[PDB]
Amino acid sequence: YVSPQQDFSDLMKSWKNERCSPELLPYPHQLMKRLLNRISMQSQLIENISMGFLDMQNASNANPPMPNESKLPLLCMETELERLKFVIRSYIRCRLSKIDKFSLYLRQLNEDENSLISLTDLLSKDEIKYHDTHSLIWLKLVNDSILKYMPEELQAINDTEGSVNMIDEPDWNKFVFIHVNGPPDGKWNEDPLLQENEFGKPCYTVTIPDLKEEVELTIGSIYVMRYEVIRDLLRDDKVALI
Amino acid sequence: SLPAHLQQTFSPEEIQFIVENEPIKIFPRITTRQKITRWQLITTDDKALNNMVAMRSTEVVLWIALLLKQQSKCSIVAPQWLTTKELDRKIQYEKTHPDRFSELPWNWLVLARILFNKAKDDFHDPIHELRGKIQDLREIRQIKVLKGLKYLNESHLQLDNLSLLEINELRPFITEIMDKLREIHTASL
Amino acid sequence: NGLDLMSSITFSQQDTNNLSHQEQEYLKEYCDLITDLKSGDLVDIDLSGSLVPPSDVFIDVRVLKDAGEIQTEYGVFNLIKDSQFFVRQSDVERLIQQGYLQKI
Amino acid sequence: DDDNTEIIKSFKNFILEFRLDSQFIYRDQLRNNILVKNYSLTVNMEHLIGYNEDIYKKLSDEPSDIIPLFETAITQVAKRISILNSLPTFQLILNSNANQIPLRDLDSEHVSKIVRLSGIIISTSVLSSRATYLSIMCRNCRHTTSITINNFNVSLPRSCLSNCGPDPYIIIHESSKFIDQQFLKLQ
Amino acid sequence: MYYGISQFSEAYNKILRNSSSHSSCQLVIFVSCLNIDALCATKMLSLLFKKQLVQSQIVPIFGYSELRRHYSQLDDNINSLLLVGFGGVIDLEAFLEIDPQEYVIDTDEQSFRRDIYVLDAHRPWNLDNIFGSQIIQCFDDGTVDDTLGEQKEAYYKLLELDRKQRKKQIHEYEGVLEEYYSQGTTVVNSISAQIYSLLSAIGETNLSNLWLNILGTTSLDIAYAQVYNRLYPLLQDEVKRLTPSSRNSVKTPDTLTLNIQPDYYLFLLRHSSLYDSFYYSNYVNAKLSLWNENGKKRLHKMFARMGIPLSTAQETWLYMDHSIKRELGIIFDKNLDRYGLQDIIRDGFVRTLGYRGSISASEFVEALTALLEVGNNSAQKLTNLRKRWVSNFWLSWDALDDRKVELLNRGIQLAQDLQRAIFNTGVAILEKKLIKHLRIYRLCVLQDGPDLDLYRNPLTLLRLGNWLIECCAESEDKQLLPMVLASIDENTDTYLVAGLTPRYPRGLDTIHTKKPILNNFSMAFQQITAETDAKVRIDNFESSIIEIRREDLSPFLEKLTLSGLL
Ligand SMILES: [Zn+2]
Repeated sequence: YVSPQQDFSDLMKSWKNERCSPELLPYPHQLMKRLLNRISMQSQLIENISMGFLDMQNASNANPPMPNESKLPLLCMETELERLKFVIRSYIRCRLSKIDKFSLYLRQLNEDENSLISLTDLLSKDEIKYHDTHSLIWLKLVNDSILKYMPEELQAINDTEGSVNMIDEPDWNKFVFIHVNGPPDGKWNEDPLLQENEFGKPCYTVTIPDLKEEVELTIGSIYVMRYEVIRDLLRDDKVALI
Repeated sequence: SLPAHLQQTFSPEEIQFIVENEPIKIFPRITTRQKITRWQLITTDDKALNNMVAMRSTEVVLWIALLLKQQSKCSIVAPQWLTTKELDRKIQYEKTHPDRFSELPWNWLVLARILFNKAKDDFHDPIHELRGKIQDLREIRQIKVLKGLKYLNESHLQLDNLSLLEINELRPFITEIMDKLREIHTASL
Repeated sequence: NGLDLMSSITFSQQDTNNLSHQEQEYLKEYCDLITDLKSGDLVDIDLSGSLVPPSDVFIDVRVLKDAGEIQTEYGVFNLIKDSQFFVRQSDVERLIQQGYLQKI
Repeated sequence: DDDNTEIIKSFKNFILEFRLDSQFIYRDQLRNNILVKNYSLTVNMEHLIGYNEDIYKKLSDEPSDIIPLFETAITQVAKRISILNSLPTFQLILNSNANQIPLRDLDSEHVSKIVRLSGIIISTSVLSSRATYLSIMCRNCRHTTSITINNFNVSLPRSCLSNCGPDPYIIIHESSKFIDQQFLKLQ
Repeated sequence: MYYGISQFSEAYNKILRNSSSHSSCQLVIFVSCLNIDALCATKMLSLLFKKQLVQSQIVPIFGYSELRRHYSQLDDNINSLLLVGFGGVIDLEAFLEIDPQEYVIDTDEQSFRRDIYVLDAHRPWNLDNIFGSQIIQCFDDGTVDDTLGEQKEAYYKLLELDRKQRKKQIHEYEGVLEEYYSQGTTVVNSISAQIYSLLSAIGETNLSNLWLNILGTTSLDIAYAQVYNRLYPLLQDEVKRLTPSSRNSVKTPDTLTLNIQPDYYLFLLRHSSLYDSFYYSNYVNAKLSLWNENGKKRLHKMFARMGIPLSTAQETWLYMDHSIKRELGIIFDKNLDRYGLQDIIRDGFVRTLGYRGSISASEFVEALTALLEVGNNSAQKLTNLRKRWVSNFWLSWDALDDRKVELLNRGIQLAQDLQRAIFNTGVAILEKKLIKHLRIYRLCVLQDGPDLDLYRNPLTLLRLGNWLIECCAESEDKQLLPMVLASIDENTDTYLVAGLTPRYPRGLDTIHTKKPILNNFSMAFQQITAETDAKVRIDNFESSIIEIRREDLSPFLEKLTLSGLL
């Protein structure tokens, strides 16, 4: 770590994985904190130079900031901050929409005792407040509008035993485009999953049980593949959603 | 995010953003070497930008290069693949092998359009010839994509060297067709 | 851009009487939820901002509706109708979103 | 044949090198037409005048002779931009903005010249068949032969190719290709 | 001598120092609408400032009242003001209530809080602005250094001079001061030429700037031929300077071509037929009197003699016979002399872009003027009309960009329709003898008829006046009386009245050539308005156009008859 370029690379890869994935990916808690702190300090910095340039100007009708080696640096600061803010905004709003889509599923996950998935890790605190408030508001709306005139036998908005399941869950077999990066950093011999093939670079192997077949993914090729069989590789950064 | 589709596919402008987030080479027309205000960037390394000398080759990110060429303080050198010779080699490779895609960079269309729009003077070859060669390549790639679309199934596909824009313009059709085929197959089990 | 929608100034997209009373209530609490989101940890980022990437530093804009002088950070814009401006994109995003400016 | 080749080349370069702003319109129209199985092309005469006046002058004075050359140029370009072949000869459709001539002002001065006029349709006939590719055999030596015809106004040879009679040849109707002809009446 | 021709550079540097900033906009340009030279100069300035990244605002204003109202709302953050197309004639400091001592923020002369630049070509200058003010600064082109030699001495020495010699001298110098005034107004130069001089001094000349300069200069041909004849050789030289190279191998879709080819005094030749070009021409109509049957018969005889069939001369220019088009020059040269139309042959500038088609400067300026004219309880009625006139400015502005060619075609069609309407009204005016020949001037009042709603715009009335003056100039009657043209608007119940100066024949010799006939209607209108409580509105930038209520027209004109100076 301790590299501002890698923070931006990680944010971009997280955003790209977020847009194309069906599920609700875990929240990178530390990266967001570091980026927000960096933005907070940087805005203060540009504000400081702006104030310093403004105050001296009015004092004794001095010349403005001399144009050479002056305007372009500060303009670059502003545009860079603008781009970074846009990227984070798009990431946050996309994940908020995905939270909206899967409210009942997340509630059922949180209510289950024997579930390793917990909302304290998968959901940010502000996202927790959003989920709780939106669920209550929607429940109030539906209860006032429709559900009050219904028999006590069926008055639940979540019914897993009815004719049609009322709790929607993510599609675990959606087809996605992936690119095979290989090892996240290097040391191709270190990775145990890598296995060499004939007259070619080492390729990963996966199995499709419903089809009952073995599929080999060669490094440097783009594939259209099921999402479930590639979850571990994406979690370990071996593959990247395009 | 939510409005105007955007749920599961990128817009062309976002693809352009990703393309402009990539390095490029330039010839500075100004000297900002430290004496014997500074850039201090937070997402890109500023070592090259701080240490600049005129009439020497350096590399920076693309959008800074466009911002500099908006003024008169830069001159972007087009990549070596943007030449008539290197394009004619790829056209021949494309003709000879009718079952594989040629090895072009994953941003060739977007980079070509951006460079033709912004840095028109920097090219050495006449620009109309290159513009014709790009169309000549695109048509053949479209023919190969049309032939390859026939082999759709429920298991997996491989598109080894397809470009980013070509993948983006074809994703919604391909994904949905294979998804429907997969549901039909799964139902019968 | 958040805001209270029908109580305050609205973009005239929707009439009051189309929505049901419960829908009108729901909209109010949803807007309040957006509001107290925007004051959360993500103060610096405008969660209700534009969703098209920035790729043009300086743009040409044209005024659609007449108005008075408006102060902006380090300057002033005079909104005389049928006049053209050449200014940075960041300053006029708000005014374009609210229909006082045209083009980009 | 030493002028027809250059004419076809000029037409193919017109199709492949015409550009306005940043799009080859006539190259894109062909590909879009081929996808929906439309074997034709529409050309505006103003673009042709702008590209090169000699090409327009060649067409304006000898239409029945020049038009088939553009017809074959189109289908030569199509097989290049579509195929790496059941593509028939394409059709050329023209648009003009010249002055309209009344029907009663048409006379012996306007023979073999392209004109533009307006009127009222009063009757439409039924579709008829015209041959384009004819398979031919001789009555005595019995060998195969072929003939290609364009509808821009031919007969079977009045001889024999290899005693046979004066003009002995019959049409093998199977393996022959035909198109659609219609007659209309104006007023 | 505030800013000479050579000095034009340093003023620019001042605008680069005070105004340029990446965090504020401090430059405002007020441009006179209903004017082509100002529009072209504003386009050039906008492109220049865009290259150097200087934030700017362009505000089109219609009259002096609009300028006065807009100046108050303007803040003190705006350090630079640019007044294009106006401001030279009037006293700006008195008009805008500018206090010199109030504007000093940089105490020391006085650097002053705000700088106002005037870029105008309407003489005579105001002596106060030229010689006595420091906040107001003007872009002079050499009028003061030569013409105003004694005026500077009189002004400064009368200011400083303020026992019998004193009384004698003060009177015989105020006499010279009043002699400077009481003179008519003309135009002696073009704004676009001065902006191009600035470009050449800085060093940013290209083909687009040259095209805009040519467009700005061409618009003065109809009213001020002398300025065009003065400025033409320099345009020819600059065209040859900026030619790309020799031996252009092939025509590619990206070539641009600016060529000096022979053209003719014909209305929209390349976008209409030949018969239409000869029919709707001011010069041909003046020389042949086409409004009646004899002129049409003479034109038919001419076309028959020249060898062009009447059927072929009515075809579109693109689809016209190639052989006739090739030999048009010889046919013109050998036949035009018999009918007195040998003056229709000239040289101009033609611009071509790829496989698109050729356009001449004259056709371009007519398309722009057509876009200006038509496009898109009485005080509100006038306000809406003025607002629409302001709105048309952006429609004309958009047509100068190469991407928007459909708007140029629309302008061409509008120009054709407008010229047809002008011809139709002119024949009615000429056949019924509506022109009344008074001793001092010639009156023409249009009270009844169709399509009087086209003449509520000053440009259309100027079109009709140019038609009538051209028709009268070639008349055998020898006189130089000014003309008055009045048009009624029923909705407002007001006459719009314009005074027009006489013009010499186009082909007449240069012995009479001088500074052209001076327009004296402004002083007469002001003199009549001051003395009587007439309900007149003098608020347009052009001082020769007024709006008078219906009831006051007949008495007011009578006073004008006794006013004099006409
Ligand atoms: Zn035989």
